[PDB]
Amino acid sequence: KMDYDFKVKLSSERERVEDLFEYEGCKVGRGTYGHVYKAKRKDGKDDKDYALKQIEGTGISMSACREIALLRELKHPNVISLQKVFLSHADRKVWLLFDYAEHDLWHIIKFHRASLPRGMVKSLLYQILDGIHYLHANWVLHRDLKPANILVMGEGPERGRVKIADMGFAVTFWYRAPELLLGARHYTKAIDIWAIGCIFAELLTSEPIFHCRNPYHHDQLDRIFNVMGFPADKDWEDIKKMPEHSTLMKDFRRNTYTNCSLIKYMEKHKVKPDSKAFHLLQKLLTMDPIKRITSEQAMQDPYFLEDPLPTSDVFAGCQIPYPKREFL
Amino acid sequence: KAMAGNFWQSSHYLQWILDKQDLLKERQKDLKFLSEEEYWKLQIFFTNVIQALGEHLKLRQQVIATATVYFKRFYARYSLKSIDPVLMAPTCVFLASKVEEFGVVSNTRLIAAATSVLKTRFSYAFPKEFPYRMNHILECEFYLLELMDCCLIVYHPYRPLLQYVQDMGQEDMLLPLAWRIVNDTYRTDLCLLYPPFMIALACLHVACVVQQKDARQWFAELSVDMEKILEIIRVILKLYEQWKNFDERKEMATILSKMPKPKPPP
Ligand SMILES: Cc1ccc(-n2nc(C(C)(C)C)cc2NC(N)=O)cc1
Repeated sequence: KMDYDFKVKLSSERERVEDLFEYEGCKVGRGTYGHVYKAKRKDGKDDKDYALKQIEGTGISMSACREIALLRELKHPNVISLQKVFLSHADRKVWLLFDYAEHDLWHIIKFHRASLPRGMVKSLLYQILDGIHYLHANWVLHRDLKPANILVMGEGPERGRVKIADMGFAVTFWYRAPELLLGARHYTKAIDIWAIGCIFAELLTSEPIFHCRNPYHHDQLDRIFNVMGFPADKDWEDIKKMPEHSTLMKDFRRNTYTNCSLIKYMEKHKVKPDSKAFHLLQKLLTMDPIKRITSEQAMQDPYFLEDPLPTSDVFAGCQIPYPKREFL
Repeated sequence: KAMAGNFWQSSHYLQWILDKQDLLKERQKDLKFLSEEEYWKLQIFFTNVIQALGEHLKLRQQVIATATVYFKRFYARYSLKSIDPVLMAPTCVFLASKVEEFGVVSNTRLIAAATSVLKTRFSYAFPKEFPYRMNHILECEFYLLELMDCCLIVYHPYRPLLQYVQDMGQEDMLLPLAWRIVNDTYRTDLCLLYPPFMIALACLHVACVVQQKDARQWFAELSVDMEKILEIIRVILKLYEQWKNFDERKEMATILSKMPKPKPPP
């Protein structure tokens, strides 16, 4: 029914992922979204490392169609770039070619918590904010910001540059804004910001700030109030409008968290509350979403004008101590 | 809405605003079989098929517009013999609806929609029932996505038109008509040749001329190549003369019989 000459000609010209790239046995990731391989070019024109994602499922799924639509348009140094898309007609699989990021904040933080340079924390924070700002300006929300989705480039031209990504799940609620936990129906820019504040806290202390063992999650809220304190009416007036506000009042008493505050938590982890670092962190981790700082306002904070200045390479020219990715 | 303000750095702009000369050169292979007049009548016909498919499936105008652009982009490069346009139309609707976030229209529902619109609304063009099943749609979707170089986000003149009329203070007076004229511009090549805002300005100008509204000062106060907008107004005016002189229902069966036909394997 389709024209034969047309078919055989396109089939002849079609670049096939198995012909262009060496990747068998080099699987570095597996999750909800599908498998990610560390790939090298067979025809040795580049000789640089690439990430090959095979999208879970078959054909052009809703989710496949969304990743392609967006990533085909987005262009920013601090967001993961789509290099190429392979459609495999034989098995209906879609393959996405990304540039290879050797590191990410999950492994970097885990490596430090197992045991750096002046301004690696600040630089990481700045580049994260820069990329989220770019996405937010284009009305793209991340909706699952966490250390594992903050990639960091290894040796090469983009050494130490942060790449925001969405890797899926290999779920935990440690990075989830209190409004989501109280049943908020929609994702917002402010929800991404809270997650960036949680990452910033974790970069300063090496521990997740809200670590914890349907939309309502009691223990997760217990740990937030154990760190931040229980909010006053004045601090979050629209809390009354959250669907699970009545369950919150049923289950919790302000009195329980009377000794608790972010000042006290951070002090225990040897971060001084008179520091610009802390004063920025407090604006990111504000409980009422409308009272939360925006990504652009964060970028303009005097924290980033105080010594040391943030650098393009977050490693500041230093040798990288972290191991390469293990194959699976 | 995603990428709302990104036009000037978008794939639409950087890859899918074509030169007219290149377009008409690629068109010459279908002009061995069809006249120029007949090719344009074909374009109109399939703009109405897509619209009818959209309406039946209850899709918003923006989803219908994107699907119409995908179809246009495909036959801007390739011949009508390459893939049957009767298969391509509903495939474009199927893909567009996923991108613009309506949902994956179910197999049963897409095929029943295609079958039913052709039977009830286009029997003057098609004697036989819709022959394609879903395996065919799924195949065609892969070819469509490849030809478009995975460029899915499409900008249209509806949003700028809304912004322009709001600024005028003439929403109720002009928007109904100007919005209608924008629908009609998809009967032409305009979306392949001009940035969407320029098309918006041209339609709003024609709505103003038709409704005897003086908007000369407002247009003058804009910083735009007013010559480029005159070119678009001319194509809109020419289109309504083709509409008047075109009896789609007498002519299309014969025109569709003259289309070059896809060769089968040896
Ligand atoms: C289904 C799906 C999966 C992943 C994405 N995605 N989104 C992003 C943003 C950070 C731009 C938001 C990145 C990705 N995918 C990826 N491999 O990085 C988008 C859609």
